Amino acid sequence: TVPDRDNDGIPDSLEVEGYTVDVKNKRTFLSPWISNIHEKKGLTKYKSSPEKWSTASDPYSDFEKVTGRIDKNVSPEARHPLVAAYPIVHVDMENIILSKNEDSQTRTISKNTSTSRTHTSEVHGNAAGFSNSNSSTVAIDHSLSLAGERTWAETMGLNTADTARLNANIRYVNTGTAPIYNVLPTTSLVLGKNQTLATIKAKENQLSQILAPNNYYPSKNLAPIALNAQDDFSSTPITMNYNQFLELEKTKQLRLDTDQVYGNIATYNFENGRVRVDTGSNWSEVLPQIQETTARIIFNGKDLNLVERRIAAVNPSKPLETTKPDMTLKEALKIAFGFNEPNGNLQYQGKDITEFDFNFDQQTSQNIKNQLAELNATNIYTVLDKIKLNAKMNILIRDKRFHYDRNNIAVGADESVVKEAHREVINSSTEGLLLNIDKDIRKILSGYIVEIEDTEGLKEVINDRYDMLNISSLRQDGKTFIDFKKYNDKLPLYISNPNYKVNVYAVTKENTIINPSENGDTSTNGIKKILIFSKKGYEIG
Amino acid sequence: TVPDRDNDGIPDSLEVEGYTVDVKNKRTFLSPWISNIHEKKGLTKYKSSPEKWSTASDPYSDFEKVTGRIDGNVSPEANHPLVAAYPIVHVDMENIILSKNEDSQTRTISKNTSTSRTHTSEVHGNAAGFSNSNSSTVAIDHSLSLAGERTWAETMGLNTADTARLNANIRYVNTGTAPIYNVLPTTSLVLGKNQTLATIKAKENQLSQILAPNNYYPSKNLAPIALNAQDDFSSTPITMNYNQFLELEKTKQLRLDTDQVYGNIATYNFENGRVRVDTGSNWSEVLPQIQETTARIIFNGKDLNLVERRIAAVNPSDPLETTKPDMTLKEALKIAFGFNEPNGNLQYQGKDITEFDFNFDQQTSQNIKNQLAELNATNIYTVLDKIKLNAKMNILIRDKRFHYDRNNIAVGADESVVKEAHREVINSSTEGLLLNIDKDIRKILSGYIVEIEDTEGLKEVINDRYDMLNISSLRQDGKTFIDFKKYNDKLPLYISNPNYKVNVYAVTKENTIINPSENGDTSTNGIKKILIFSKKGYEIG
Ligand SMILES: [Ca+2]
Ligand SMILES: [Ca+2]
Ligand SMILES: [Ca+2]
Ligand SMILES: [Ca+2]
Repeated sequence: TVPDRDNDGIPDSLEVEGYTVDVKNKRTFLSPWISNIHEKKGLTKYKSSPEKWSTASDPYSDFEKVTGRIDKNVSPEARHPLVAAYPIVHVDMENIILSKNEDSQTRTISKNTSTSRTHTSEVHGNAAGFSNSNSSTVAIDHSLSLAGERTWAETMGLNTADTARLNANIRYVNTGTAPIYNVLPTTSLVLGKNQTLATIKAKENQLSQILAPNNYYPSKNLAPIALNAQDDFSSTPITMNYNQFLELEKTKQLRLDTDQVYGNIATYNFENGRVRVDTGSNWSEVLPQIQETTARIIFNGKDLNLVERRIAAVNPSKPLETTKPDMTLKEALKIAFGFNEPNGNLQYQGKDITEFDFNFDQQTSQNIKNQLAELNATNIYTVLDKIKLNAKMNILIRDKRFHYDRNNIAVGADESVVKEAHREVINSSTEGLLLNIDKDIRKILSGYIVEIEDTEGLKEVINDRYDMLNISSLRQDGKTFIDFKKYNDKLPLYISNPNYKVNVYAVTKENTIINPSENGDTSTNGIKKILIFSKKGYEIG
Repeated sequence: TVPDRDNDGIPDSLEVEGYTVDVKNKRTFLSPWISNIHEKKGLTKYKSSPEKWSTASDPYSDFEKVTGRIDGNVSPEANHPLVAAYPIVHVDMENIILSKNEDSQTRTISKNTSTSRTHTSEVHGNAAGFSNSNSSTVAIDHSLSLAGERTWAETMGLNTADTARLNANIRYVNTGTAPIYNVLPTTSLVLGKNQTLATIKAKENQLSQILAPNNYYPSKNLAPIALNAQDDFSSTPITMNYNQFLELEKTKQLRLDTDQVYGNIATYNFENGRVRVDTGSNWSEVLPQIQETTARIIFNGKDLNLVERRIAAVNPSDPLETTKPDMTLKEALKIAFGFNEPNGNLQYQGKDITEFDFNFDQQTSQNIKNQLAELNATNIYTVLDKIKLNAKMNILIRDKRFHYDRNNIAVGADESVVKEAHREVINSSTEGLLLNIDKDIRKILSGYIVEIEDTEGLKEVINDRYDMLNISSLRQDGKTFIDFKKYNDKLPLYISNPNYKVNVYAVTKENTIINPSENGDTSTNGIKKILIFSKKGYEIG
């Protein structure tokens, strides 16, 4: 006869005042939080809403989340009652291949790509800020693989009356916290600004495979999915005219907008413990309610990729959402991403919180500036355990070192960081070098520039082209390999004197050029470089 | 037990004499209005009718509305029992392209448009005004984009025996208070008076996406819907013969009549709280009942766009509609739109109520003139808390400063406020002008006319063309930019004497012309202008 308004299984007083789940001899017990006998064993103090069946409005209950009777692919950070469990799938593009529409063996362009999940922010000054849909922008390689390939349009033989067809290899990736079971979304390939070339639509129930969190659908040891290469019934290619081809060759960038139609939800069944796809549940019934009653936080501290989580905060207008527990910013960071306090300081695996850069949108900036004024403080890193969150807040934590473009991708840091990151030299040789460059710093480097300094000092650039900076490689053990052999007619570096200096430069992605310049510049004159490597000729060998 | 006739969950005496929903320890509590302890916390005193399950006849209950057990996309002012929740969706047209029906790279004409929701009233005196329909008019840009493009019919190269095709990019927009979930409406494109060119019937349930209030269906970071472009199952073009092309070039105006077929309603499910689209409920059942038992009020204070809200008022001939609470005009403005009285004066974000203009239909003007007669007063702005509202009224609150056309769109103000709007100069030069013009004032300006004055005084107009007035540009920092270089062959203002005077004119949207006059008049001779700018040539540098 205890009260239970929401029918999840936990009585109301437990959900308000704190509860925990403990395993005795082998059985599980759900008991209230008694501080002296529970903190010792290392248990977690849960708090929930006594009037919602799921506090984060996702399809898994509070009981099912804390007690483990859940579909086991739900990510471990989403087993808290206040972290939402929902999938976020986008499309990753491996490589494209461009042919002319009908001896065509050396008349195709086959390039590698690079796809990243984007979070487009406010434009600076001459064009709720952060919007909720899955989109990724690819970046086609501008370097050369064939020794004498040039001039894409004349490489193929494209004229103004001709059309060009496109083909590519894609694979999906779920970076959220819940699995997708049968249906895959319908992404669309936008070129330029609004010019949709095609809508990539997978066949319905052509799979029965699960798409678990942090996993790819054609797995990394299988073959990718090719756009419209199957032909047969779908012999409809992806056609571009001449103007669109010129726009693609100028910009060298596409965009893949993915929608949010997923399948059904697989639910635990209390009789025999079987997880089975429920045709009564659906993700489209849940995703708006997740998006309206939770606070979004985006973070890239594990690697330079954006990771989105949502945390169930209050909304002071509705009385049903004033029932959820109070959520400070510190606790949200601790339960959602994995920060900790080893000695008092909130850090993320060594990196302190003061090395990250808080960026809100408009409404959140107003909302937090009011709290900072009423708390009488100016440093947000001091009062991080008093900033209350509310619903529809958008926060964006990012690393302070690098510089980010309009889509919040790291495109190149300060020069002092790049110089510091190249201080570990393992092997020096006439053919190449070996360094221990960090994984984070090596994301933002577009390429390298090699030139020879005389004893007096001169400048002769071996790879003196915009599309010849691709020399660097990486052995899997953890050691990169720069290569002078690649653009020196497969002959080693011409050490004319042992008292010379071999100057190597680095260029970040915000400074590189991907096209020929205005008049004729296929040279590295107008490219900003950073001094990286300058040693004598007799310390090389 | 307590009496509860309507069977929603609130007892009768509470609904008649006032109630509110308080949150104690963490649980919610529906209580009568205790004036001592509910006024301090800032709660709202609700009132409803004890015999209607939904007082504003919309498909959400009174209980569901006050307690927060509602769809979270329902607009926040429609959380009151006395404000109806229903969608008002129309079509926004972005840009059109016109070409001849079949080398067509310069045989086309591409223009940007401007779409606004209309509220067509009666003609002045020489032909009850307000009716229930969603329609918007577009305004194709009459000015030029290239250097010397002219003469639309000769630009496309048409004769009397030619037909032209039409293609455009549209976007739906929901400005009501409730969302649509699967179905999109079926608009029709009307040229002139009744010449329907085509009916847009974008296929239902090829989407599953939501059209939330104050949001667009292909969202602003996606690509728009193209009219009849892809041809997948659309083998018919949008044809237009020569006569209709002549009227289109004469008018440069269309019309988009959108009907009211929407999908189903998503309702709260009390066992697990899942908001799920119910196949039983439907908006077609609800919308006439909303339209017969409420009193609409149209307002354009936030910007110069019309916003329609409906407030549940009594109807004295009906015994079930004498159950609803008494609604005054002040309370309707306070709960529907967001007016407040800080000191005792009803004002909408600083602007006092006396800055707005009241307009009724015939029946409402009779009904309100009788109330002013029996109240013994002549000023409606003084007795605004004693004007009772009844059902089927129609009020139109609009801004006093402007002048409105047939569709109640702001098309011009008086001269004095236009001169006052341009007295903030950020930077002045011979290249352009930097100003802070207010965003509402700059919505009624069609373009500018620039000219140079002699030291004795002469009249030399630089851009002396009707299609060469678009010399204003707006940057995202919030500051406009006039530009002399646009029609001076990319060359700055040729000042001949530093003691000259520069004169810039402004032409509003009611005074501009879209077609040259009867003989050949591409001149700006008979165009009513306004003195904006008069400095010297030695002060702009
Ligand atoms: Ca409970
Ligand atoms: Ca609960
Ligand atoms: Ca009742
Ligand atoms: Ca009622």
